[PDB]
Amino acid sequence: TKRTKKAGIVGKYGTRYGASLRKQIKKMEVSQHSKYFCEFCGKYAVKRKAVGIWGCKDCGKVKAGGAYTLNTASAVTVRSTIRRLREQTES
Amino acid sequence: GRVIRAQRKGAGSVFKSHTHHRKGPARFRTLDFGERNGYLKGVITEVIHDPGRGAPLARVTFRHPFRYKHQKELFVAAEGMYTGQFVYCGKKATLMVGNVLPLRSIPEGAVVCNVEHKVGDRGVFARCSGDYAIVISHNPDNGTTRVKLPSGAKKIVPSGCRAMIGQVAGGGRTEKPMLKAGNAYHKYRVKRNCWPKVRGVAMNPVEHPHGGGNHQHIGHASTVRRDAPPGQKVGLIAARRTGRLRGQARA
Amino acid sequence: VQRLTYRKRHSYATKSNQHRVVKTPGGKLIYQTTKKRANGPKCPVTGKRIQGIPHLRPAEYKRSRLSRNRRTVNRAYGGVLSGSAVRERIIRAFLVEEQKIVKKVLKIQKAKEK
Amino acid sequence: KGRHSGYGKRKGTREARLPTKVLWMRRLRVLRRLLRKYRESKKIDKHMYHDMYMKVKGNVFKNKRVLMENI
Amino acid sequence: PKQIHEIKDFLLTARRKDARTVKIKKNKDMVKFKVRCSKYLYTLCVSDFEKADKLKQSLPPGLSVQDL
RNA sequence: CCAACUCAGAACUGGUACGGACAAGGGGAAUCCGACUGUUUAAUUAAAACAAAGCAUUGCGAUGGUCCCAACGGAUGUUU
RNA sequence: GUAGUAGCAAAUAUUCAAAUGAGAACUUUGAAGGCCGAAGAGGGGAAAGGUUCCAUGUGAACGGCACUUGCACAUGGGUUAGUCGAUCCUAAGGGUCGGGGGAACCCCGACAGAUAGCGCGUCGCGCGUACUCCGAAAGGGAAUCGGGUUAAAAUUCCUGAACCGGGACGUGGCGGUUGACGGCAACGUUAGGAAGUCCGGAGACGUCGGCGGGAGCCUCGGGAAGAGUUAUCUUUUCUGUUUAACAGCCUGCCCACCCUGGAAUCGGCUCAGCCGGAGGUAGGGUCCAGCGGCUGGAAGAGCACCGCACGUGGUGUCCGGUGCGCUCCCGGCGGCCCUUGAAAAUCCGGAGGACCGAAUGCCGUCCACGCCCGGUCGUACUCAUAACCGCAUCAGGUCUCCAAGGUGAACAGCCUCUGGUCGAUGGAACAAUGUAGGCAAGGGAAGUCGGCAAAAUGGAUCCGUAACUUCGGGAAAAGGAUUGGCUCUGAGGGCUGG
Ligand SMILES: [K+]
Ligand SMILES: [K+]
Ligand SMILES: [K+]
Ligand SMILES: [K+]
Ligand SMILES: [K+]
Ligand SMILES: [K+]
Ligand SMILES: [K+]
Ligand SMILES: [K+]
Ligand SMILES: [K+]
Ligand SMILES: [K+]
Ligand SMILES: [K+]
Ligand SMILES: [K+]
Ligand SMILES: [K+]
Ligand SMILES: [K+]
Ligand SMILES: [K+]
Ligand SMILES: [K+]
Ligand SMILES: [K+]
Ligand SMILES: [Mg+2]
Ligand SMILES: [Mg+2]
Ligand SMILES: [Mg+2]
Ligand SMILES: [Mg+2]
Ligand SMILES: [Mg+2]
Ligand SMILES: [Mg+2]
Ligand SMILES: [Mg+2]
Ligand SMILES: [Mg+2]
Ligand SMILES: [Mg+2]
Ligand SMILES: [Mg+2]
Ligand SMILES: [Mg+2]
Ligand SMILES: [Mg+2]
Ligand SMILES: [Mg+2]
Ligand SMILES: [Mg+2]
Ligand SMILES: [Mg+2]
Ligand SMILES: [Mg+2]
Ligand SMILES: [Mg+2]
Ligand SMILES: [Mg+2]
Ligand SMILES: [Mg+2]
Ligand SMILES: [Mg+2]
Ligand SMILES: [Mg+2]
Ligand SMILES: [Mg+2]
Ligand SMILES: [Mg+2]
Ligand SMILES: [Mg+2]
Ligand SMILES: [Mg+2]
Ligand SMILES: [Mg+2]
Ligand SMILES: [Mg+2]
Ligand SMILES: [Mg+2]
Ligand SMILES: [Mg+2]
Ligand SMILES: [Mg+2]
Ligand SMILES: [Mg+2]
Ligand SMILES: [Mg+2]
Ligand SMILES: [Mg+2]
Ligand SMILES: [Mg+2]
Ligand SMILES: [Mg+2]
Ligand SMILES: [Mg+2]
Ligand SMILES: [Mg+2]
Ligand SMILES: [Mg+2]
Ligand SMILES: [Mg+2]
Ligand SMILES: [Mg+2]
Ligand SMILES: [Mg+2]
Ligand SMILES: [Mg+2]
Ligand SMILES: [Mg+2]
Ligand SMILES: [Mg+2]
Ligand SMILES: [Mg+2]
Ligand SMILES: [Mg+2]
Ligand SMILES: [Mg+2]
Ligand SMILES: [Mg+2]
Ligand SMILES: [Mg+2]
Ligand SMILES: [Mg+2]
Ligand SMILES: [Mg+2]
Ligand SMILES: [Mg+2]
Ligand SMILES: [Mg+2]
Ligand SMILES: [Mg+2]
Ligand SMILES: [Mg+2]
Ligand SMILES: [Zn+2]
Repeated sequence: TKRTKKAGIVGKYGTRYGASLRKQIKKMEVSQHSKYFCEFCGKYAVKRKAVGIWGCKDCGKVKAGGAYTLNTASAVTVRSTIRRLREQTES
Repeated sequence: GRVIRAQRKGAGSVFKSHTHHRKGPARFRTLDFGERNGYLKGVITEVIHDPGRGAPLARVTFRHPFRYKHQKELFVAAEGMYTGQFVYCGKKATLMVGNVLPLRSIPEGAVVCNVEHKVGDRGVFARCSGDYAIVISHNPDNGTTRVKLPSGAKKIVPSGCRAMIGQVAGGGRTEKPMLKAGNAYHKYRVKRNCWPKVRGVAMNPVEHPHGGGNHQHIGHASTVRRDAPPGQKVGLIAARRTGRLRGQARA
Repeated sequence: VQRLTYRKRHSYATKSNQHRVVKTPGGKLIYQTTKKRANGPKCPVTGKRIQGIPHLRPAEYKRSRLSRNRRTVNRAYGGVLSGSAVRERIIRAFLVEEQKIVKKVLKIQKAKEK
Repeated sequence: KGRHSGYGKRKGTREARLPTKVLWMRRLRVLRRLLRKYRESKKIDKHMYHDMYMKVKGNVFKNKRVLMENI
Repeated sequence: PKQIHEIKDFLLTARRKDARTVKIKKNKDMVKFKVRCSKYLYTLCVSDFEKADKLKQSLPPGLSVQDL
């Protein structure tokens, strides 16, 4: 059954710290505890070891990523920015 | 009066950095002939956590240029690095995230981290998680480069200074609220003895300029001049302004 | 029921002060200190155990105290790398070396272009 | 024989006296054991074994008898 | 302590120059031949009582034989 | 053939006694203060005081900010 | 003077007989009645003490009454280690060379520098990054186990049986296709080249939760041995019924790994997960743990019981079951972190192959066996309501290990067994006042600054549960019902047999 209407994973904090802080932390609480797709082996077996460190259970590849997500928004932008610059120089 | 808290930190003692479990200094290779002229290939062996440091660190193994032995290194991990990846350091290394290149070979607009201030100092700039520097322009006549630092300041550095392509991994750490005193306790337990902080207005006059009074109040302007002697320099030091930063001030 | 005491002057339950209860031919219980658990050899990266070698304290591997067959594996990098790791390295060494030959020959054909 | 087991002789909660987790573990081990033997004896094919295995995990069969009758 | 399984092997170790003594232990279901050597006490078990007597008189002269 | 102890119900029965000793929340409607957990005047004050997460301001890009030192040097700094 | 006065009162408790003695409520023995009740008033150890340990004796003093007594006094005795520790290693840190400061005492501390030396040949070559220092009787760490023995010591003494680190050579074995053999493989076998250099691993690591395995304990039944109860009942109640290091062989947990094979009508699988064309299920293997099994050790020992003498002999020590049980150890998985939870000594393995024998006798050998060696210091005892500190034999303070049965959710409380103990100066009375513990008609906070104090509520099962709310709570809200004993009924399992 549906155990909580909306609290979800932040139900472990009970009635403490205020609703806004619980709402704010829910995004990162869900993301840092979720499985992520491994580009190397193709499995959803990537979990966070420590802040910024993400290791694949199956293939053993360890990747440096975001604090609470495997890929940050700026990480994607940097890769495209670097790729564009490399093509011009390597032309 | 007595020696205030701010003054007691300089003596060391109970305010020294907690470094028992730290993995060692994270820095580039020592500048040598291989990096100055060509490139040297390294392999990432593991990405590790360094207590007290948000950014992850990468262990890289290099072939020694002239000795029969392996050369171990500890780099600040860039976002996107992974174990088994080949990392190339030198003047002719390609522009890819993770490689270490001199600023002379990095085009304008690139994102870099762990930028050297002096050629061969092995990196002092943009080392914290999620931070980076942006190459602004090059000056072939002076042999210098313009970069934008994380604080938003523009600095001139010689073009020979090395920098790793990409941004520091682990970004977004400070967005998550701590929610608890205990979380702050664990954070600073592995950094230094600076937490918790007692407000000066809660102290007695003997130990802080803000102490005393039948009401908790500063009683004098909290902005103190630059040249105030130690023990008197508390509060907003050499404040150009105060109050909520509205308008162009908060730019 | 019979209650026991430490047989040494170590009065604190540290990891090195572990014990087991033994019943002697005299009909009484007594402690005997037991050595701590040992990991045994492991792979440099994956961390999996190296097969064919018992798990012992470092001093128990001493040549004078352990037969040679129990501390060796009859294969290249035996006791240091697993069989799978050795296989991966051999194929990598051969294939990478072959690719270098292709690169060398490829540039000779372009070098003569003139 | 069931003496001295009334409500007036109970001080701990039902969970304290016998945890619900213990009862659940016994039932799953009993039911999973029964399904394996029927599959081994070829009374049920793996297609039907899979259907029963997950239903047991779903709290459908409360004991060994009801599971047998449904099969 | 080590156990000798073959009577032939027991005789070979009984002729060692470091064999100090041999002791005969007669249980209710077998006879044990124990020879004290420099490093180990070797024991041989002989279930057949009659077969044990033959070995008893085959020991080398000069070796201290005792009955337990 | 061998099993351990959880649950449920019924009859009968005692001077309605039965969590029989032991064990073991009083409850409710509100106001003031502090969000909470934590800490505090060892030997008269445990609190509304301190701390706290959150919020905001200030200085500083190392030829630097803050601080220690008689001098030399040093702490923050295995830091950015 | 006060004054033979204040005072001796917490920790439940003593009684009878006899012995000894000038003298006994206080010593000793026996019997009875109680207490600590395994987070002990039991059995040890670390600090700290230092002879308080043991025997004998004792005029006085001291042990806040007394003493024949003793943690007092006097005389003498007592601490045995290659294996337990220190010793070794490094941690936070400490002490330093050179250098830099400083009138100097001193300050910084490998940071201003021709390091220490090491390795291999036989004095030469090679290597060589400024500490061969101190810092743990709880971190790391070469090796010892039963049985016996004293008035007082023991993993130290005795006996037996092992192991570790060194030194030296001999015999046999092994290899020469100069440096073994077997398996498709995971790997196996007891041996089975090698220098400088290089590489990895072990040592080596947080916390919480669930499962699984091992050991010890608890518990149930049967066999035999002794004891207790016996007017009645009781094939009954109680005590026990043992097996060390070490050596060999077997077993092969939970994982990991290998071979065959090629999977949707998807399958396998945990309490929970989760796994599979990056090769599942299935079939057959390898390896790893053990505080698992058998044998040796080893019944010759120990224990119990029955005899004979006043040392010596005999009998037995057996066969099963049970588990959300308890203590400890291990395995594997999962949760948690803006926290990711030592180092070094030491040991093992590996890459490389300079150099080296024999034409078969030399060389090599981490194999088996035999021979020799084992420093120094600590070790008694208390570890506390009397051996430490608090001026004391002070109701205070002081780290930690072992932990039975019943009731029960429970190392709660209450009672009991092992072990310990009745040590708190005693006797006679039963006024006031007091301290501690209670109860009380009718009223029910009228008492008082104030419900202070006390009373009432309390466990479990079923039902039921509002305002408000940050939607998580509030909540055990509130409110109501049930509860013993006895005799039954139903439901929930395991292992074998096609
Ligand atoms: K002062
Ligand atoms: K602090
Ligand atoms: K504060
Ligand atoms: K003030
Ligand atoms: K092996
Ligand atoms: K609390
Ligand atoms: K500074
Ligand atoms: K002590
Ligand atoms: K010694
Ligand atoms: K030590
Ligand atoms: K440790
Ligand atoms: K002994
Ligand atoms: K041993
Ligand atoms: K001793
Ligand atoms: K005391
Ligand atoms: K009275
Ligand atoms: K009143
Ligand atoms: Mg996989
Ligand atoms: Mg603050
Ligand atoms: Mg104040
Ligand atoms: Mg002042
Ligand atoms: Mg329970
Ligand atoms: Mg549950
Ligand atoms: Mg109001
Ligand atoms: Mg508060
Ligand atoms: Mg306090
Ligand atoms: Mg006070
Ligand atoms: Mg108070
Ligand atoms: Mg606010
Ligand atoms: Mg100065
Ligand atoms: Mg008086
Ligand atoms: Mg008194
Ligand atoms: Mg009296
Ligand atoms: Mg009393
Ligand atoms: Mg008395
Ligand atoms: Mg009591
Ligand atoms: Mg009692
Ligand atoms: Mg305990
Ligand atoms: Mg007296
Ligand atoms: Mg005495
Ligand atoms: Mg004396
Ligand atoms: Mg030792
Ligand atoms: Mg240090
Ligand atoms: Mg000094
Ligand atoms: Mg000097
Ligand atoms: Mg130096
Ligand atoms: Mg040393
Ligand atoms: Mg030392
Ligand atoms: Mg130790
Ligand atoms: Mg003793
Ligand atoms: Mg290691
Ligand atoms: Mg928890
Ligand atoms: Mg268990
Ligand atoms: Mg298989
Ligand atoms: Mg035997
Ligand atoms: Mg006997
Ligand atoms: Mg424990
Ligand atoms: Mg080799
Ligand atoms: Mg002693
Ligand atoms: Mg004693
Ligand atoms: Mg004690
Ligand atoms: Mg004193
Ligand atoms: Mg019970
Ligand atoms: Mg209890
Ligand atoms: Mg009344
Ligand atoms: Mg009344
Ligand atoms: Mg009333
Ligand atoms: Mg009134
Ligand atoms: Mg009145
Ligand atoms: Mg009033
Ligand atoms: Mg009250
Ligand atoms: Mg309420
Ligand atoms: Zn992967």
